[PDB]
Amino acid sequence: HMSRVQLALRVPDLEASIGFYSKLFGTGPAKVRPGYANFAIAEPPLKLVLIEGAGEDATRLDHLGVEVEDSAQVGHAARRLKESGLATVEENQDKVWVTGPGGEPWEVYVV
Ligand code: NI
Repeated sequence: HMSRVQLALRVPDLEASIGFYSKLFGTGPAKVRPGYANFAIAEPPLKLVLIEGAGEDATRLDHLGVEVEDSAQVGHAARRLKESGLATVEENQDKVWVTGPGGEPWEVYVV
């Protein structure tokens, strides 16, 4: 209906995490690859991405994002974000990246 947040977690155990999230949100993954899984959750509106970690023992934040409706929304956000003094990097618009002050990366992207 509108844009949704994208939470990408680096997880130590991809299979265990798929099963927990399937129970948390009541649905199975939309896509499953080696080392990668994703969920398109309708309520709460969310794109949850699970990325299999290499070394560490605990789940960490990999990146955050805002999944918008069409490519045109990406360009609108890109223009909005720049007029604000935020340093943006565009991929070609299909994706814009900005980084928060503590280093957390955000992508605004069309799916
Ligand atoms: Ni992503």
